[PDB]
Amino acid sequence: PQAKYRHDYRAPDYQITDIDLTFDLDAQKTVVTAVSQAVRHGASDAPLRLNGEDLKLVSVHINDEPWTAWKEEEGALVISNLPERFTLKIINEISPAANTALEGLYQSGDALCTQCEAEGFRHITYYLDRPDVLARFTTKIIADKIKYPFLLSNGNRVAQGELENGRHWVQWQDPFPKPCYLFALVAGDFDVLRDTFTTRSGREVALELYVDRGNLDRAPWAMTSLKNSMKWDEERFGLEYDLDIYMIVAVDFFNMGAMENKGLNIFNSKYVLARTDTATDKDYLDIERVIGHEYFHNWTGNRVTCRDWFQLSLKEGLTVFRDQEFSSDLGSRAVNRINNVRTMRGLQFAEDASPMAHPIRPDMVIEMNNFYTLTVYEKGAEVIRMIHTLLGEENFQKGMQLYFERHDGSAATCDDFVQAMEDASNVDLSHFRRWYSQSGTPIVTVKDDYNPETEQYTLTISQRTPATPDQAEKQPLHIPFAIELYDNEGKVIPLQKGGHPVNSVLNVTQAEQTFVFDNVYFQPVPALLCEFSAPVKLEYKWSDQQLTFLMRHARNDFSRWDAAQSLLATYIKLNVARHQQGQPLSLPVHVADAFRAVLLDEKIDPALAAEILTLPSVNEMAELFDIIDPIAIAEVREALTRTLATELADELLAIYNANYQSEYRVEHEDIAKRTLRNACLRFLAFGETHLADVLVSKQFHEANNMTDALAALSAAVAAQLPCRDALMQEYDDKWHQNGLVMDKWFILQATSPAANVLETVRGLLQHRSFTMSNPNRIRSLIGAFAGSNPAAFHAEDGSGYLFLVEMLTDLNSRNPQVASRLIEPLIRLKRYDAKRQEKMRAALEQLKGLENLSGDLYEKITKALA
Ligand SMILES: N[C@@H](CCC(=O)O)C(=O)O
Ligand SMILES: N[C@@H](CCC(=O)O)C(=O)O
Ligand code: NA
Ligand code: NA
Ligand code: NA
Ligand code: NA
Ligand code: NA
Ligand code: NA
Ligand code: NA
Ligand code: NA
Ligand code: NA
Ligand code: NA
Ligand SMILES: [Zn+2]
Repeated sequence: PQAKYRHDYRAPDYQITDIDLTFDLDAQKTVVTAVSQAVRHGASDAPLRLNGEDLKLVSVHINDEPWTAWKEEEGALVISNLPERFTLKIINEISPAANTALEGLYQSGDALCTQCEAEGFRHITYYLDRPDVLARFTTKIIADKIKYPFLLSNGNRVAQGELENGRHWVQWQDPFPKPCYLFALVAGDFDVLRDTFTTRSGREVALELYVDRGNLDRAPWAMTSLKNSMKWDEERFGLEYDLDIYMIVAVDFFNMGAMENKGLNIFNSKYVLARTDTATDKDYLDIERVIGHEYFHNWTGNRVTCRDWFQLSLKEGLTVFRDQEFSSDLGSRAVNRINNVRTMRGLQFAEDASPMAHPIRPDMVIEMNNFYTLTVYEKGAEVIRMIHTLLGEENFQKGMQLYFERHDGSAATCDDFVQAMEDASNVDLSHFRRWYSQSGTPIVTVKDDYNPETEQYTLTISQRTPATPDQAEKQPLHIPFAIELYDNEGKVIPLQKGGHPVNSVLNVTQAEQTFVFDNVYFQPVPALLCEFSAPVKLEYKWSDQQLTFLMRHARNDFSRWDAAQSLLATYIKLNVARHQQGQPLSLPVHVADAFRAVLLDEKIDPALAAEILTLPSVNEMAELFDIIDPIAIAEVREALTRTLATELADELLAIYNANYQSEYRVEHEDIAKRTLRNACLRFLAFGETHLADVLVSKQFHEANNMTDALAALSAAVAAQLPCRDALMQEYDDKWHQNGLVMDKWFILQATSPAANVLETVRGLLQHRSFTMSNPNRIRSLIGAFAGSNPAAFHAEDGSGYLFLVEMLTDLNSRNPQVASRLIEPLIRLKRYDAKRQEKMRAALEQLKGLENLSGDLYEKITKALA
């Protein structure tokens, strides 16, 4: 399979302006009639090249003439000798029930639904399946009335009828031109939650949430979140919804999270369904974020779309930024920022050092579904947030307004967006654009000097990005480097130079530069890279006391958390090296004392405390090392947990008890208290066994909400407490019929520290609640094993790799998109020791030899084996 390149972009030879679709729907055989109005833009002799995959062509007409000048080739229908303007009519057949890849039109239980992003519409009919071709759609759906009483597509209902033999039909029209990736169709039998939102200018919008029969009890929070999203976009961005109806359909079988099809969003039911006994606080907040995200795409993605798929971050970085801002404004900004930073340093940085490393605007792609990445999404958003840091809110909004004023109704590029921001603000972003074209994580080194004779503080800041597997050449970036200088009392020292204030966002644009501040009356403790102002690794030689001082005094909550992370990083690294030499954990008393102070500080927000008392994950730990030892990292994380549990035992119990709440509420103060309480419980579970067992078992049995029940269960598994098997069986017996609730339990099984975890995981392939046909179950069992239990995945006998090869051998044929997400832990082999690399390479070579290797896997495997 052949790579496509960003520099090869060219405007299409033909446009389509209007398309009228009819579906004669049936799960075994659907007949699609597509009537497109086309216009030639290129040369008179250019054929029209339509994309199409796995279609059965029935007929081709041009202005009602059966056409003879065409041919089928791999992936395409090529139609020659055309007039300049014409009506194209294609009839073809497809088979939804055979669609195990869940791309195009497929079956989700008894429903039929679509997923067209990125290139799935070509699995439905022959089309210009590229996002710079925008057309007005009309969609008629004909189906069995008993099986498919609801027939939905984008926009509004314009026609409806009944036919003989128990069939009926509905026709839909959407007045906004769209690229075909935004097409959707749903047919099925649903319960429907109906509500309304009135926009600020008085437009009344009907809201309709479709769920499987019996799930209306789990719909109101998603409805509430949709209304919150619509109100927020109006308040913060000035943006209103532009249609009459907003439909969301929750489906169980879906490869991603959710999809922003105009007026008809299709969601993985994981990001819709919640009630207090089934969903944790984190599930509530994830439903909120994803609901918001898809809603925000209505402007950033739908009203202004992407010229080509290389511009994916134009809509994804910006929409992720918007969903973070939404979450942050409604909830705890510090907790949101901390968690996004954990993702960036712990998961995205690992991608940026991998064989799959790419810039947020990629230059080369084999399979575009492989580029729905942490880089494009999360790093994309950090790039948008850097623009915001450089411009300020008011200028940023002016940019947003100019972007829409120029580009509403069209496809655009990342470069168009940056240009709107530059032109509206008058800030120069020429150099800043390099963030779109350069891959890898920059390393920013800082040295300081305090001169008591002159009362000057000098920062010498350097940057470099190491070469990555995709790019040998790297250059300096425009890095917004936020600082704050603290005096010995903890007060902020005004930044200034030559008797003028200096902005606290430094522009670090060179390989090396110095910044000099005057009137620095006391040797400062610096807070560096405040609020993770750029997505970089920071190298500064902190003393432990500087870091504990920031923990006690820093103004921004994030800086207090970040200082704690830097304090812990030193001791993680220490203790991994010790573990490799057979030595036990060593931790200075003053480190333990710093975390004790956080536990007992009455003035700290409990949301912040809880994050400081949540140890970095094994993934965030791995990013501290050049060569990863996953066994050592897992045992050190445990040992550190046990050490803190012993040293802070009485304080932990005291805080655990003080944060008890009898009422359950999905409200941010209550969530914060509960996150603190459960963070205490996690340490307590690793303390003295008897007390641990009693506390955990009681919380599980007495909990009045899944957040508390699951925190207890998860602690029982992690600390291997006596009560573990009994609690795990109670949960299975109670919840086995509910796939989303069982996903939590599969994650716990997959991530268990027990010596026989792989044997248990293999056995769960036959569990009553598991099926290989459901991407959520695959992710929760197999994916959590490979990705979230690196100690077991990387067992020295190589068994983890062999298990993954076997699963991937099935998934390569069944669902390649899911296969390709799941291969990710194997393509990281160069981070591991030689004996592990050798085994991982042999696993990859076995996969490279599969019959009918999918393009999705081929791309990752070839880069990994290079
Ligand atoms: N554009 C969707 C994801 C669809 C996909 O992965 O294809 C979103 O980010 O919300
Ligand atoms: N799971 C324990 C630490 C052991 C480990 O994470 O490897 C905890 O989460 O608190
Ligand atoms: Na068009
Ligand atoms: Na139309
Ligand atoms: Na907030
Ligand atoms: Na594909
Ligand atoms: Na410029
Ligand atoms: Na210094
Ligand atoms: Na220093
Ligand atoms: Na840090
Ligand atoms: Na822990
Ligand atoms: Na099963
Ligand atoms: Zn998105």
